[PDB]
Amino acid sequence: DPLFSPLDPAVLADPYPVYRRLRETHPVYWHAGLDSWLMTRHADCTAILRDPGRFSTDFRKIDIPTPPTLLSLQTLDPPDQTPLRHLALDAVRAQDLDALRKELTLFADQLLDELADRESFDFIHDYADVFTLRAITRFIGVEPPETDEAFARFNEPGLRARAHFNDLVRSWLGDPGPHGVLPDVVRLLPGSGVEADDVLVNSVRAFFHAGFEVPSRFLGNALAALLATPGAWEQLVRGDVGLDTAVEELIRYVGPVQALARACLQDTELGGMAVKEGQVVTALIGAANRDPDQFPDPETLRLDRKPNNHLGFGRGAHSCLGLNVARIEAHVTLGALLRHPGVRSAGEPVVRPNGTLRGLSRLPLTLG
Ligand code: HEM
Repeated sequence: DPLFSPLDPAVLADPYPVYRRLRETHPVYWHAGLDSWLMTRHADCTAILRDPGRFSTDFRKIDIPTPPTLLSLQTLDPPDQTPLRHLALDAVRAQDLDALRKELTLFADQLLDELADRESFDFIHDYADVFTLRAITRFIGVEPPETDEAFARFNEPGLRARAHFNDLVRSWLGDPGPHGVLPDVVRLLPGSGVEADDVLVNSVRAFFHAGFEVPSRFLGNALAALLATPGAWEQLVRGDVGLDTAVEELIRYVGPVQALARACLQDTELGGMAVKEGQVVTALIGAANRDPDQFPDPETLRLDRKPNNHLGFGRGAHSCLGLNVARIEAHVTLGALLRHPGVRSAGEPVVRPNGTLRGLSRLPLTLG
């Protein structure tokens, strides 16, 4: 593609200048390669996410079938999605976030204390993955299987891995632990209007992944951005900016979710362009969060930025249910790293070849 090649190596290295030019010339752009419109402005992406009747997550409505193991909260829209959405909302909000912050603070400190002895380690493998996997298993209230403690099978073999995970989920539902999102789901299911069928099981799988790979990649993106921005780490070290506001700026700046796809169900004009029923639109929210029309000086990392109405947690009917867990994870991680002021890069990052959910596979670091 002449404008946007998401898996081009030079593009993966830094997509944001490519997003900017695309936004500047064709903010609503038809991409033949991806068979989708590409919206790079905050206003357009917000509209895409706030009208399920016009832009749907259920691609069956444009006659694309859903693999049965993928029909879930994520791939349904109201009214189909609604009982599940509310059940998940209810089980999440029943959790004690103060207790979660307390135990994650201890875990982050002991992780980095052990990694302080190294002179160079991969922040991704040794902290981001370990920390987020601990958080999501404790939050859901399940134990890692001894034969696959890293859940490595679950990152046809894909069909077999989904069926194995579904087997695990059903055993959890049948014998829930003493706390967490899943035991509260079990408690709340009678009278929720949700059936304990395959859609529920698939939804637990989707919840796990939403609460694992996504925050893990954010934590790596965020630290990489701080290390690569002159003065940004030292600003945190000095207490010059608050962590809450810094975390929201880091989500805006390098939040992992790059693309949210929707199916167009009614003709619509956007940026002058006539999007047609049956076509796919892609809200490039990574680009939208650097849209100058919404954020002044958007390509500059401003840890004190206020206001900051970023799209990093989505909008509307499918907005992120774990966003306050994500914020606790980031806040805890930064405070824990800040106990080791000499943190510095220790080699080059390498980017995962992923244009949809952006992250690093390696982030060489030392704590000093
Ligand atoms: C920095 C971390 C995170 C970011 C940036 C993030 C971002 C997002 C975004 C953009 C969406 C919208 C998806 C869409 O519109 O199709 C979403 C949905 C969702 N997120 Fe998060 N998320 C994060 C962490 C988490 C965590 C930790 C959990 C669970 C503990 C979680 C649970 C969910 C769920 C269940 C949904 C689906 C909601 C639905 O489809 O109705 N997320 N997330």
